[PDB]
Amino acid sequence: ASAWPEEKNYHQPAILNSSALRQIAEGTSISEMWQNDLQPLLIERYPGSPGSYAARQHIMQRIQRLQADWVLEIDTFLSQTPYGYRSFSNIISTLNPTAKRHLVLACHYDSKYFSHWNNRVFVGATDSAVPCAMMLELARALDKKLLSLKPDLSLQLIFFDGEEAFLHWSPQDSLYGSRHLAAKMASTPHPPGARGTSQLHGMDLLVLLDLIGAPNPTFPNFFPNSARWFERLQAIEHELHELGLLKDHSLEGRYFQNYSYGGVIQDDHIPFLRRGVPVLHLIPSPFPEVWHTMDDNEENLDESTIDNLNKILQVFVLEYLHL
Ligand SMILES: [Zn+2]
Repeated sequence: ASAWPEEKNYHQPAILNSSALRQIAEGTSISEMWQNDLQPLLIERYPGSPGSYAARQHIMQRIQRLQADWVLEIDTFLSQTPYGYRSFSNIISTLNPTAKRHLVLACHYDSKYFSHWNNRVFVGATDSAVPCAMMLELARALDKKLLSLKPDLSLQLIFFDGEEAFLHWSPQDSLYGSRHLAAKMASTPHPPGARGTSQLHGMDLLVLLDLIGAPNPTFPNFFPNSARWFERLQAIEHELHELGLLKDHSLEGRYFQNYSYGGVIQDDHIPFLRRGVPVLHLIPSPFPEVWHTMDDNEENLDESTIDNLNKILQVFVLEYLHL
């Protein structure tokens, strides 16, 4: 009876030296992400809307043009909602589908529904168009390294639909895509042919990005079973900082501080966490001041902070995958 699902407990990163860190810092382009990955998502895209379709096509197209062997799946399903039955579509992008273990990066691509107000439309820039764009830029920037995966461990990206409540949060009105996908993965044998292990056992760690893009974010270390990985983000941030590879950044104003948060934050990680999946929740506390406001737009995003976080996340992923 293989103990492979326990490998994630002992998994260690292969740390990048200074030369490699400089390479990663130089290999990501915040202006290219801004134009090519982010702006096309700064549109109204609540579930079922034309914008949802447009956002999904954009995410799929940006991944499809890459050299690495990404396998795209659209996970479409029905759920009851305050507005009756509706359809939702999660986007899953996977390298090495049969690999037993995957490091998983995720965010939600839907935008919260709001009737237009005084000619303003809610586009959820930090929530979560930026996280979507960061995942797309990571796939682009690391494409040559990821192509080499073509340690039975690889990478998966999930863009959840329906994270937002159609009204205000309630247990039944929110997390449509993640409640559905967590249940589906929990009941899907993995690897193919397995007798008693599921796709959830294969999830080494779920790194969920949400509400990223405002100035001065502070991310708390939420969970003890992923605290050692939170510490790696702190170390990566510290070293990139010391090497002069971050912009408009100080250690007093660092993003990953030494502090926990014992309360529960409702987000897409919940259905996974409650089924035993380790989660590294990259959501700031407090939330951006523009949270769920028409001001959560492009103008209020902090470019250098997003650039810095792209560098930190890309190093984290390469170190985890030993690339
Ligand atoms: Zn939101």
